[PDB]
Amino acid sequence: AVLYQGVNCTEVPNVFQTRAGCLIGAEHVNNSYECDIPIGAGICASYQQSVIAYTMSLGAENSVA
Amino acid sequence: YSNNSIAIPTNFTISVTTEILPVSMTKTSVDCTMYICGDSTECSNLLLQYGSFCTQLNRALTGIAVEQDKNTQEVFAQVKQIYKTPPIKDFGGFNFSQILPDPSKPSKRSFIEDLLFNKVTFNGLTVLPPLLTDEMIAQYTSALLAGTITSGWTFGAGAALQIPFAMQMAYRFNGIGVTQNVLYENQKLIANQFNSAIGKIQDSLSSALGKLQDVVNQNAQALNTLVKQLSSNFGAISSVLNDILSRLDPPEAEVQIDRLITGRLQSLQTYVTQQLIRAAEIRASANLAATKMSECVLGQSKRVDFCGKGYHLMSFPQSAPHGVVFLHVTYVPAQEKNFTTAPAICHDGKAHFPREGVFVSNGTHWFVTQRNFYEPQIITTDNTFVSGNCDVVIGIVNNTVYDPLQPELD
Amino acid sequence: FNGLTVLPPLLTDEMIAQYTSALLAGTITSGWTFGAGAALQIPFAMQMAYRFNGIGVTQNVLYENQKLIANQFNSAIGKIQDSLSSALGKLQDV
Amino acid sequence: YSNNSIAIPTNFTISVTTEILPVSMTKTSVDCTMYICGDSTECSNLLLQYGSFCTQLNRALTGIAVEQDKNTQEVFAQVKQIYKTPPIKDFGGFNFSQ
Amino acid sequence: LQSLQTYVTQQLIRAAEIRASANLAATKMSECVLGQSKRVDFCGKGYHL
Ligand SMILES: *[C@@H]1O[C@H](CO[C@@H]2O[C@@H](C)[C@@H](O)[C@@H](O)[C@@H]2O)[C@@H](O[C@@H]2O[C@H](CO)[C@@H](O)[C@H](O)[C@H]2NC(C)=O)[C@H](O)[C@H]1NC(C)=O
Ligand SMILES: *[C@@H]1O[C@H](CO)[C@@H](O[C@@H]2O[C@H](CO)[C@@H](O)[C@H](O)[C@H]2NC(C)=O)[C@H](O)[C@H]1NC(C)=O
Ligand SMILES: *[C@@H]1O[C@H](CO)[C@@H](O[C@@H]2O[C@H](CO)[C@@H](O)[C@H](O)[C@H]2NC(C)=O)[C@H](O)[C@H]1NC(C)=O
Ligand SMILES: *[C@@H]1O[C@H](CO)[C@@H](O[C@@H]2O[C@H](CO)[C@@H](O)[C@H](O)[C@H]2NC(C)=O)[C@H](O)[C@H]1NC(C)=O
Ligand SMILES: *[C@@H]1O[C@H](CO)[C@@H](O)[C@H](O)[C@H]1NC(C)=O
Ligand SMILES: *[C@@H]1O[C@H](CO)[C@@H](O)[C@H](O)[C@H]1NC(C)=O
Ligand SMILES: *[C@@H]1O[C@H](CO)[C@@H](O)[C@H](O)[C@H]1NC(C)=O
Ligand SMILES: *[C@@H]1O[C@H](CO)[C@@H](O)[C@H](O)[C@H]1NC(C)=O
Ligand SMILES: *[C@@H]1O[C@H](CO)[C@@H](O)[C@H](O)[C@H]1NC(C)=O
Ligand SMILES: *[C@@H]1O[C@H](CO)[C@@H](O)[C@H](O)[C@H]1NC(C)=O
Repeated sequence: AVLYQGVNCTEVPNVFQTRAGCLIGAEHVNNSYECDIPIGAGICASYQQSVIAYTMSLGAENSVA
Repeated sequence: YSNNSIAIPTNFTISVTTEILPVSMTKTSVDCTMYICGDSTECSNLLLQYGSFCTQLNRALTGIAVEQDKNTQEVFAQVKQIYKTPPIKDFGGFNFSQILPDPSKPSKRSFIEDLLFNKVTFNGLTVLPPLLTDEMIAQYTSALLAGTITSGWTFGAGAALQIPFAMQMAYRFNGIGVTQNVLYENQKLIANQFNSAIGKIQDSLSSALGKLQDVVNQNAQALNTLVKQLSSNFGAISSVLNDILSRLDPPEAEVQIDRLITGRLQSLQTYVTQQLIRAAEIRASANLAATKMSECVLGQSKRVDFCGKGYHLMSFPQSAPHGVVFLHVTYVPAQEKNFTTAPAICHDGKAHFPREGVFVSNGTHWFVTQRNFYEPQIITTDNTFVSGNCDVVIGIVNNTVYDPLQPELD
Repeated sequence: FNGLTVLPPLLTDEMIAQYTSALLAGTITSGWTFGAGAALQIPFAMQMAYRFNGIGVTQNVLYENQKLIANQFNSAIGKIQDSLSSALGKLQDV
Repeated sequence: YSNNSIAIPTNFTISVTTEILPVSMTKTSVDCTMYICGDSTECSNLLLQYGSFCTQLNRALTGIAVEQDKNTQEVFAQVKQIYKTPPIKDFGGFNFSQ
Repeated sequence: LQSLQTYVTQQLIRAAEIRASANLAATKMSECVLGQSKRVDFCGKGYHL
């Protein structure tokens, strides 16, 4: 996947816009996992087939009784 | 000072203190060819002859940039799970509403976090965004604080185990050397003192964050010097490449382009070196912050003045722009009194020494008390142990020791 | 004479000596209570017995052997004084 | 080592040890124009074209100089008040005169 | 000018080293002098008094 850092996706020669920049070649998914490959602003990337992009999850959620 | 005089405190005070610690700095990158040359191809060809100077600069800046993210992750990411506080809030009389999150505020930050955030305010230079957004750091902080107030220190060692708040505070008083009944008998007084201390902290902030501001000022000043350095001639006819490229043929232009290249390259090297040194300093500060998070927040510390002045009880973390704030609760003795004291007591040709206590006299009677609080009690064989005879000890005194069994037999 | 100047430090040596004497007098008269709050007096032998409790030995062990411990401490201080006047390389290197 | 054998000490020794720690260094400042040029005005005019090189050097040296004072204050200034020892010195048999 | 830059850089590095040593000294003052330390070999060999 290719990340153009800081440029709007309009100003370029599976196009997903992040606060880091324009990411081309990766598919956005609603699910969240651990990071693996890090991109800025809470977006990570991983391989599982095509490369995907998601928001990282801090951890499991439980309530103490 | 006297050889038979002691001073024992008869009351206490709960004090809350704040500590500020920088954790990370801004992440910047610089493109050598754009800064030194711009869009000139002649300048680029002349630059190629100083081979491998820019790759090292880019490697240095990238290393600093990744180190910043490692710093932040080391400090805040110390919880396995995201614990939550129960909807019903009965923690004795203690009121944690100020430090707890509230949904109305932006990013679901606490009141004090919002007060903290307001206080701190084209040549190839780029600024990269950090990996963890502010909302994620706030979620980490809330998980740590909720785990603390609901389970105590057990969530650091393993799975979280619930315990009522007053019982946990009694455990901590045992930790500093005072008994549990001292807490249970004075619970409302302690709760009121803690609430007033939190109120004073909130008022004090909204009226202290110089350590965090200095980092921002230094970074901005370094960038401003770097950009301003482009205006210098360094000995050439002018500081603009587009003017030198015109008005001159290549053989005459190459020497002045060389002078400009040398000056700008030296400026870049100076900038990168000072950035490396500043990054090392910030790394040391971040390591200190991570150690404080482990030892003051997840546990109770016996180290002197590490967490704060007095006797440490517990700590609460908060997040601030590029840094962390620690609220330390401590126990301070007050209202002391004078007594006379003795090492041992000679009764029936024996020497009696205290078990975890000190002998005191109000001028007529002898009692045994705990060291950090005045709770006098009668001297019996349950309070004391026997060792030898009265000859050896210097300062032994004569008294009587009540034997509880004898009245029962009679 | 080429623009090189040496600036004097803010705290003179007498002020540092006063700080050190205050720390040491507070230690020998109040123990560890002056760090936590107001200083509280306690006889020296009783404080040393508290410290033996701190390392895991009982109090009667101190009270029964007080003169021996005092003599050992005095001899150790004497040996330190003799050793110095005969070690400060870390300060000299700077 | 054996599976039912132990060794218990029957006496003790009081030992005093010394530790040395550096705290601060000397504070120096350098004037660029005097060092590089002296009293030459031609040298000064030629130096102006390498703009802003000396201000950074002076800032660096000043920062080091103030950091030294912060070091000393952090180490020694840890007492609220200046306590004094009583004229009568009865500390058991311990002798702190040295 | 090159000589001056070299001098200033080495001074910055030495100052960082001295700062680390001063922080160690301040921690020792707090934990060994104002208190009694249970950390092994921090204050000295043996059991600290
Ligand atoms: C010294 O204390 C004794 C004992 O008083 C007890 O301990 C005190 C610390 C405090 O907790 C008191 O409330 C306790 O009762 C005093 O002796 C008592 O004095 C009162 C008043 O005259 C009398 O009613 C009691 O019967 C006395 N108790 C006994 C066992 O005789 C004594 O007066 C105190 N001395 C001084 C100088 O204040
Ligand atoms: C210990 O200190 C507390 C704090 O000052 C005392 O509680 C105060 O008592 C006075 C007089 O009764 C009241 O006017 C204050 O409102 C109390 N403050 C709080 C926070 O409750 C307490 O009386 C002291 N203990 C003793 C034995 O004197
Ligand atoms: C504590 O009690 C013992 C025994 O009751 C006292 O020891 C006596 O001291 C007197 C003082 O001259 C001697 O004449 C006696 O021979 C000692 N023994 C006995 C059995 O009386 C001791 O003095 C008392 N301590 C204080 C401080 O009065
Ligand atoms: C424990 O060690 C001390 C120190 O050596 C012993 O005290 C010495 O005893 C000898 C013989 O009585 C004397 O000659 C020395 O002058 C003593 N030194 C001091 C400093 O007092 C002590 O005897 C030892 N304890 C036992 C039970 O043997
Ligand atoms: C990109 O441009 C579009 C319109 O051309 C604008 O709506 C959008 O906000 C821009 N994105 C960024 C990140 O500036
Ligand atoms: C992901 O969420 C968006 C926003 O609600 C929704 O439109 C989309 O259908 C979702 N996709 C999947 C695969 O659930
Ligand atoms: C806690 O403090 C807040 C803010 O001062 C106050 O409004 C509230 O009544 C207090 N008590 C509880 C139980 O929230
Ligand atoms: C104890 O008595 C002495 C007598 O001079 C006095 O100075 C001191 O203040 C008293 N201590 C307290 C805690 O009141
Ligand atoms: C305390 O000192 C006095 C002299 O001022 C002396 O008479 C007394 O015996 C001493 N007490 C002890 C326990 O050493
Ligand atoms: C303490 O040591 C000094 C120096 O060795 C000595 O002169 C003095 O007699 C000793 N005793 C006292 C009580 O000062």
